[PDB]
Amino acid sequence: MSKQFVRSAKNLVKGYSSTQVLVRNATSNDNHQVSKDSLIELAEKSYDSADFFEIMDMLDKRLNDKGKYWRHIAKALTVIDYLIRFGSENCVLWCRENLYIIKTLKEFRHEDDEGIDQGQIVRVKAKELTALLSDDERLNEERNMNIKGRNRKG
Amino acid sequence: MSKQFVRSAKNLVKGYSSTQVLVRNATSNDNHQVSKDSLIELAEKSYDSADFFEIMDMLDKRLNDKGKYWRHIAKALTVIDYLIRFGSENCVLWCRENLYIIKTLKEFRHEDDEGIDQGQIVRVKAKELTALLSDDERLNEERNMNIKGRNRKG
Amino acid sequence: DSDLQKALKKACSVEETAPKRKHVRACIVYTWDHQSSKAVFTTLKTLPLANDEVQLFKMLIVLHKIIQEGHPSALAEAIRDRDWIRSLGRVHSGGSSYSKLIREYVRYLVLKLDFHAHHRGFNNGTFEYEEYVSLVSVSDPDEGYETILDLMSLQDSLDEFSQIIFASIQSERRNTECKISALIPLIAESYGIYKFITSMLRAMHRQLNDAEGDAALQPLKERYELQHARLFEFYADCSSVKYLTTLVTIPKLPVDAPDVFLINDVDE
Amino acid sequence: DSDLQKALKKACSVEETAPKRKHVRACIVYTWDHQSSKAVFTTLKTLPLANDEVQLFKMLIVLHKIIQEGHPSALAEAIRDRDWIRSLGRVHSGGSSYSKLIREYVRYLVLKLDFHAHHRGFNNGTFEYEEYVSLVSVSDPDEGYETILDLMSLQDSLDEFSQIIFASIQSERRNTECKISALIPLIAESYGIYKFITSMLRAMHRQLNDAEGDAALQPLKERYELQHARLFEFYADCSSVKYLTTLVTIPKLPVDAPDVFLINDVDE
Amino acid sequence: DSDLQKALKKACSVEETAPKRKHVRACIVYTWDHQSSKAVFTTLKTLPLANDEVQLFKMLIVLHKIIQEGHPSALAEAIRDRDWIRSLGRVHSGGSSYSKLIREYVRYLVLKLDFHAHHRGFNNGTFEYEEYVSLVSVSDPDEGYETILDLMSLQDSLDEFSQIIFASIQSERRNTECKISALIPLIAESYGIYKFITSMLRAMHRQLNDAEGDAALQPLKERYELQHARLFEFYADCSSVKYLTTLVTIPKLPVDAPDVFLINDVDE
Repeated sequence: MSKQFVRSAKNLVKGYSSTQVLVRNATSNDNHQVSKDSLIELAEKSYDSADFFEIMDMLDKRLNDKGKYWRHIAKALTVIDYLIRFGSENCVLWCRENLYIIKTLKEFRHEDDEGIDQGQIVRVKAKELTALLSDDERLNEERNMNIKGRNRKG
Repeated sequence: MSKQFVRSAKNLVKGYSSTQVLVRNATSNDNHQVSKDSLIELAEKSYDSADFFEIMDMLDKRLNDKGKYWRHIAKALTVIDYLIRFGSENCVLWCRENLYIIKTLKEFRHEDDEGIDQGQIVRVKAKELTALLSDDERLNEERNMNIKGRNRKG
Repeated sequence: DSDLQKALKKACSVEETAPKRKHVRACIVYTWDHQSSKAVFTTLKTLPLANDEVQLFKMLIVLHKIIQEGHPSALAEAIRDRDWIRSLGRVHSGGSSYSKLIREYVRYLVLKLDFHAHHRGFNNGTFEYEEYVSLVSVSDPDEGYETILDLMSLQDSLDEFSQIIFASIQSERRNTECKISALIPLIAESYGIYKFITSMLRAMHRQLNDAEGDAALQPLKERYELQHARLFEFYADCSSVKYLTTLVTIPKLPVDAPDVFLINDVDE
Repeated sequence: DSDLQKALKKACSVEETAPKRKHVRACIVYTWDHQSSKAVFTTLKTLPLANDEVQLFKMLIVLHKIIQEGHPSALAEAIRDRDWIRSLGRVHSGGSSYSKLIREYVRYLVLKLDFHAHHRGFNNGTFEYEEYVSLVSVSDPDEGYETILDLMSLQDSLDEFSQIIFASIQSERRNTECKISALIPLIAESYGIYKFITSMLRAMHRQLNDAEGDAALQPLKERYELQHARLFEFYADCSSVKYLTTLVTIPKLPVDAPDVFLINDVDE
Repeated sequence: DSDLQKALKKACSVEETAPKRKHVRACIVYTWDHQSSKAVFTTLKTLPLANDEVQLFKMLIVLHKIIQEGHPSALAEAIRDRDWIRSLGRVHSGGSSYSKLIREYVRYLVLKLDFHAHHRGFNNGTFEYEEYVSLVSVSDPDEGYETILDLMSLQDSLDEFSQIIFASIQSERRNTECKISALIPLIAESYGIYKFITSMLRAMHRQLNDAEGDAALQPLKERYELQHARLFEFYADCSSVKYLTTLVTIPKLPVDAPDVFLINDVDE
């Protein structure tokens, strides 16, 4: 509530891009989960090179950050998954080449300070991400559903 | 860590029974989950009337307590479930009669103060509890496995 | 009687979210009890009379639970009084989603009250393999034709329910706590009706020689068989529609169908 | 179930004086209820097993009330178990008044449990002029002979009850709160039994032509008629004995007698 | 009478460990004495009536000794009273090991009391080679069939005893001084029953010509022969189970078997 206004102020001073702000916003300090509507806006605006390359790079870095920042890891995987389904053609083409790199994100163990396995939530969400990318045919089917579905409405 | 020693001190002053202490211990203030080994000791010592009637009564009351006490609700369901499988014959016979009362613990909605649905974890765990009790034949099969299994070892 | 009525007032109140399930028990226990069985239903007459469709919306979700679990005497309670919820005909509300849904939803429950007029005996909760407690698979041939035809009128109303809403459900026309609360009992009943009919057929084909009325069976099965395709599309679309993926919200229908048609026609 | 059991514990406790009548209701309401009807009677088995005759004395005054008011299903509860209160045979207590009274009082109630073994149907509470709810004046001739003979064994036990005490009651041998508490239900039943039998005769002579079994009536009336003189002396002496002059402690017996004998012999 | 009763009170007290064997003598001597033979058994009625299963557990180990040694008149004492230890039906205790064991153990001893109802004469202590003092090997053919069939019901109860406990005994479910105390008389009797039956067969085959009832022998032997395999496994498992390796706790069964079957069928 209060920490959100401070976080946003720091972003404006540094002058981050529109994508980096939304990513940082998703990785919020509060306990409340990220909204699904926010994932749609990111998916639609994930075509450009200047935006897409930054999105993939930031979310990958969000997985580590530090020991305390555990919320920043779980929120990153949620955004990445949706960018594959309703994202764009450029998203899939890049992920296909970088599939060899993304594949190794399953055994992510971590311990902050006290002694609570925060990577349990991370491991589960990441497991689903690797399962979808492992099947090439499944990815192709998802593309057709999102492309035709978008054309059906407009 | 520190709140645990204080909690235990209050129990000794009032003079609660051995069952009530272990139940309160399961419903700890800390974020760490309850151990599975502790559930075994409760299951073995859930035969006596003086103990069993208190165990069922306390855990049922633990489901409400107050708005803030959300951890006390999730831990209660974990203990109840194990008392059906490896508990005793008296546990099942009583639960059979009180099945009509226990059945209505599925739609448990709750909101503490800020605005976080703490009953989401409660609803999931309670769903499994009702599913097991709904099948009478399944309960009978579980009894044979625990009785014979105990006899196999000793 | 007085203390029990207080539980209804606290539970069935205007609090947006669904009521406490534990509180509902104490209210819905007092029905097998042959002490009075009146004070509970007295408060459920003056409140539906009101014009507002907010408290009334949550009022009709408790009755849907008690009718699928309680004694059939509870169903018999609201039969001696011919009027039930007919006063809600011709009404006007804020959003278009409200009135469009209420006008048909109110009549769906009327059919459930009319269900007791013909079949009387309890249907939605008599196991799948039982003869003594069940009064459907081993009923009189006259009653057997009536109890199935009554279930058809209720089952077909589900298609009529989605007709006025179109497509299937539409989350946009169902995005409040009160609306999503009344969706679960409708689905649980829908799968229940589908279950208890096809379960009868499993016992019907087994008990053919020990019966007297082969002519009054094929028309009942044939009409019910065509409803499968209508019901399959109902949930197939619902699965696509964004909603809570609970077992009670989207059960799996296709289980008994190819090994039912062939075995029934042999008797004829 | 659990909350209801707590009411029994508080009411039926060692507090010398009689328990609160309001508290008794909540305990004795749960009997028509077809939810379980077991938890109430479970606690009434391990407590009579005890040797002490102080808590047990007050325990047997509640059962005497529930048996004269509640559903006949309550009587059927303690039949499947053959053992009831036989363990109290051969006991020893402080004062001579205690054991001398207990040894016979314990068997008087056993007969009341044995009453359901033969007649089964509820007798002590079926009005004086009614056919539908009553199952005595319009029973089968075989059942009619049995239901009266059973009442005779219970009625004659009243004379046997005062035999071991001698004279009648004796306030000296009945000067405690627990003892005087159990006297009222015994008397209320005694007058009840006397009432429900002679009330049957009022309907019996009216319905003679519409019946089939004249032979099995005169022996029942004749045996019951001789008991009047025994019962008259019972209360005549009790009136002389210093005790609370309540309507439920000393009812008036002589009301139906000269206009009963003459009208019955005409049929024969 | 009074002084003898005091010995019972001191010996049979709550002291965890087993009582003094010397003290038991003075109590169990007063039985052949034809002075009264009542005061001893009077105190063994009000104490089993209690609900606690701690003093009662040690109470039932003395009776097991007196029944295997004393005069058969001692067995006849608790026959005129039909009730013995039936009040222990439906009970609840601390650990699961207690109630699970008591419920069956209490009925095992009831059978021993029922043993006198049919056979009457003393069985467990009439030597192996004797005719005058023994009333089994030289009984009437009608009595001979009855006395063996009665022993079968007692012998089969040993298998039933271990059934509710499962496996055999389990030290984990028998790890107290009171529990291990009652194990020795059960085993001593078990081997005794096995001995006195097979000992009869040793005299039975010898006395075939001087008898009248060959038909009522083969069914008795055949049924008893099959019990050997059940009894062998009983002690074979017990040997594996960690327990005190005393001669009275684990006797050796296989001694008479191959030279018994063949010699008996020749007569038939």
